[PDB]
Amino acid sequence: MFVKKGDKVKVITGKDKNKEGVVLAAFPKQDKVIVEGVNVVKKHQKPNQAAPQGGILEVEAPIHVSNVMVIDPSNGEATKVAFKEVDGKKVRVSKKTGEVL
Amino acid sequence: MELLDVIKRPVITEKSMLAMDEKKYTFEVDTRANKTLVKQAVESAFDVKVANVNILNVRPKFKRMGKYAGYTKKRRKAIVTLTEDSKEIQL
Amino acid sequence: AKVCYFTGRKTSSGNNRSHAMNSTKRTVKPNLQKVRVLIDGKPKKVWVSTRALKSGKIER
Amino acid sequence: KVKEIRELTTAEMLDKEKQLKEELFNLRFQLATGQLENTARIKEVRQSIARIKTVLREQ
RNA sequence: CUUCUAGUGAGAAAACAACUGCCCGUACCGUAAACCGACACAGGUAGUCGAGGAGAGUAUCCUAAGGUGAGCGAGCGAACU
RNA sequence: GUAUGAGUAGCGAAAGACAGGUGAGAAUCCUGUCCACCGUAUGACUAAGGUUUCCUGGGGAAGGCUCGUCCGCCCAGGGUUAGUCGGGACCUAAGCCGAGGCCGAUAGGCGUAGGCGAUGGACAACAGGUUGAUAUUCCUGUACCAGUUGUUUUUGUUUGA
RNA sequence: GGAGCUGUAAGUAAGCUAUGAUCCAGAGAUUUCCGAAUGGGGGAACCCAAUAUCUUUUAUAGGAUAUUACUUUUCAGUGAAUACAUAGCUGAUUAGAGGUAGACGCAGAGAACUGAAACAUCUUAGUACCUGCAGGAAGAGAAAGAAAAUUCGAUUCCCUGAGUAGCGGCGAGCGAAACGGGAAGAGCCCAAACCAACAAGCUUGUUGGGGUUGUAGGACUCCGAUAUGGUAGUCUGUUAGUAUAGUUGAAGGAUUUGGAAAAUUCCGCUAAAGAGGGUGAAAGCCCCGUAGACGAAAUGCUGACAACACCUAGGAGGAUCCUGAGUACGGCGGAACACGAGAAAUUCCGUCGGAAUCCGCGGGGACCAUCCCGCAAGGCUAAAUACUCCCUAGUGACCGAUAGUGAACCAGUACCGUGAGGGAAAGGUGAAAAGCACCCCGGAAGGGGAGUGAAAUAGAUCCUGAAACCGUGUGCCUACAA
Ligand SMILES: [K+]
Ligand SMILES: [K+]
Ligand SMILES: [K+]
Ligand SMILES: [K+]
Ligand SMILES: [K+]
Ligand SMILES: [K+]
Ligand SMILES: [Mg+2]
Ligand SMILES: [Mg+2]
Ligand SMILES: [Mg+2]
Ligand SMILES: [Mg+2]
Ligand SMILES: [Mg+2]
Ligand SMILES: [Mg+2]
Ligand SMILES: [Mg+2]
Ligand SMILES: [Mg+2]
Ligand SMILES: [Mg+2]
Ligand SMILES: [Mg+2]
Ligand SMILES: [Mg+2]
Ligand SMILES: [Mg+2]
Ligand SMILES: [Mg+2]
Ligand SMILES: [Mg+2]
Ligand SMILES: [Mg+2]
Ligand SMILES: [Mg+2]
Ligand SMILES: [Mg+2]
Ligand SMILES: [Mg+2]
Ligand SMILES: [Mg+2]
Ligand SMILES: [Mg+2]
Ligand SMILES: [Mg+2]
Ligand SMILES: [Mg+2]
Ligand SMILES: [Mg+2]
Repeated sequence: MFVKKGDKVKVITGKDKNKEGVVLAAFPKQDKVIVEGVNVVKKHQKPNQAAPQGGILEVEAPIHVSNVMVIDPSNGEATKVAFKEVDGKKVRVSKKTGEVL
Repeated sequence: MELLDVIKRPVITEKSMLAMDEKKYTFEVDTRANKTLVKQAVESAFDVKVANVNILNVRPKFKRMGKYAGYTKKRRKAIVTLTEDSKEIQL
Repeated sequence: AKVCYFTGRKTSSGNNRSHAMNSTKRTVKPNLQKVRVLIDGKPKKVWVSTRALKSGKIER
Repeated sequence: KVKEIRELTTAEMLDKEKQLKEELFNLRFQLATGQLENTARIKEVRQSIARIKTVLREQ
């Protein structure tokens, strides 16, 4: 997948449009991704998860990975991805510039 | 079969503990097994001199979870009674 | 089975057609006789037919 | 693992198999009790027995 | 199972001590609310034990051991069934 | 799918009453006392059949022809210990299969030897206790059948037990 | 292949993973027990054994592995009546079993309802059913032919002939073939005469050589080539491709609405890619992808190319010999041929009888003569043709949950039945569980607030939510009327 854990990322669609953030986890079998600060839903929680009030948590729901646009780590302008065989090894590469990742 | 795959596990129950306090221990066993093999198995697994062995084979017990119903697996439970002048197996 | 060892003549079927050509099914059996034949150097009693006995050509 | 297992010799392979088998016996006991935490050691041991027997059979 | 010999045969008999003895069933219902009858159905369901008084008697009435109190009730006490 | 009949027939032979208790709630559950019913059974064994309905602890969504705190219902756990009981490692009847074989459009039918097959024959245990649930099975005593090893005492060594 | 992975299936635990996981593809190993089940039995998924080695136990008992069914083929050893021997027995070998694909095709056996407005011949129909043999196709197949042309040259299948010619209680109905046009294309072996070798007992069984036919052919007698082409063969190899994993694969950002933009407006970009699908709504430019370009270690498959292997000769004579015997044919009885005994040729089955062979034999729709065509009674043979349990890629003026498979949901299930067997119903929250923390009534369920959410009259009976039906309230009317 063109998205991978440890990647600063821009969002394309949603109420959290134009926000940035990194990848906390990725679900390829759903083609979804989780992003800190984005889609922070308010979950009425029970205390069976070591939360001795039950309470109301705020946690990041997944996001569909097609609503996402990666960032150049050297430009800030968000881009699309190509795959290139550099040094024999296959890596992601920016469009709009040849920067890796 | 092989002597360690003969025995599978012990049976921790109130009746079984009451038997442990009378020096005879319960064990789940390969359903294809034999009383002499249980004897050999314990004698080789604990260096304890066995005196007697009883066996039961338990029916499959009906169960269900929602729409879906079925059977608990068959079991064979041996009861291995030891001698005096022998060790007590530690579990 | 009930078959000539040599020619293979066996039971078949046929029709009895009456004078009004009412048709009914019949068995049509060949003329087989049990005969001590020298099969492969051994004498053996075997079904066999007159059409094979006529020729000589097979011994008793 | 398979590397050192293929490096071993036959009687050593069989001794190791027997010892894994005893370990599995004891783990079945500890699992019948509440005396075990690392349950995956069970599948690891069974996996390793399989590796060893496969290597013997393929020799 | 007993006997007979044919055969086979260098080991057999008793006393004592110790040891071994596999597989399936073993719960519970069972003149029934668990079996067969679509039902917790006034039906049917092999055999054994089956006490006492009176009595020929396992008949009959009331009881013993033991087991039951019936899986909708209350009142009113009409016609009619 | 929902009406109609209609909140009607029916609620499936028979005796229960009371006090207390549990409980949100009691004709219906529990304890107890009287009362009634069965008693060649409405009792105690047990084959088949059923196949978990058994025991414990919770429950009252549904089921139970009412209710229900209860159940053969639901949920989580447990429970069936045999050298001697019954059956097989023993025997066979009726009947079945059937090497080869015979007969036969095919397919197959019959049937010998030999096997299978109890409802029968043969075959070494029984007194008590014990669990919440198992009992000639577990426990304590006292045995019995078949067999093994060893010791002791005997007698048979090839006209040979 | 390159980072999340431990299925459905949440959730908890424990853990694995660039020391390259999960995942994907090829090959190999393990592959319990039943089942043809095959050591013997048996009520399938159970039981009991024999022999050899090894193991446990002081030793028995116990355990593991291997072998042990029947029948066929060959071989060997023993060996009865019964002497020779054979049968039989035993041991080694060899190849069969059984189910699939509710489909296709050869053969055996073979219906009836029905139609004929009844019905018996006839039809349905050589259908259904059953059974056997199978193969990827089968079957048929290289003329004892079709014709009338002196001519076409192996079978099969489509069109056509033609609903013709005929058959038929001359009724109902049944119904060709050839010519012609096309698809596909291929022809080969053997017995026999004779020759060489072996053997018993001049013939006569075996091996090899020879030779396969109709303008007759071959053997046999003479003349020369040693040739020349083909193959319907081989895990002989190589080579190339292809199937089974895959990789890459261009182009957009902002305003309005709105919970969300893919919609609207703005200017753009791209196209060997505007196929399709998904993405918070309708996206050529967000994603999967598409066009296009690359790619297989390993196992298969296909086609060529070399080696091996197998076939492959020419001209005169016919002195003589051979050219498929209980066969063709005939009688009787029956079938199939479009053809129902009819004038009934042709083919086949049963039975009985019963020819000649080159101046010979069969056919040309009774049959005779003439003419023409062909040479049976021995075998094989690809292709075009039929069908799909299945695999891959797909398509639809096909269905869209009473439809479409019986089955979109754990369906041949639950359930019914002794059994064969029959045989259902049941889909949709939301973009995302964010699925209602907390408070109140209540025993709980279920409500009411709060809160998430765009929306809760979207809250598990979940999108929409008709009608019947059950209610609540309300404007008008209604207790001398049929
Ligand atoms: K009495
Ligand atoms: K009996
Ligand atoms: K009639
Ligand atoms: K063929
Ligand atoms: K699109
Ligand atoms: K004819
Ligand atoms: Mg037992
Ligand atoms: Mg009992
Ligand atoms: Mg009742
Ligand atoms: Mg009424
Ligand atoms: Mg009642
Ligand atoms: Mg009486
Ligand atoms: Mg109970
Ligand atoms: Mg009720
Ligand atoms: Mg209870
Ligand atoms: Mg028979
Ligand atoms: Mg007999
Ligand atoms: Mg067997
Ligand atoms: Mg008719
Ligand atoms: Mg035609
Ligand atoms: Mg692209
Ligand atoms: Mg859409
Ligand atoms: Mg646009
Ligand atoms: Mg003729
Ligand atoms: Mg004839
Ligand atoms: Mg349907
Ligand atoms: Mg609908
Ligand atoms: Mg009036
Ligand atoms: Mg009025």
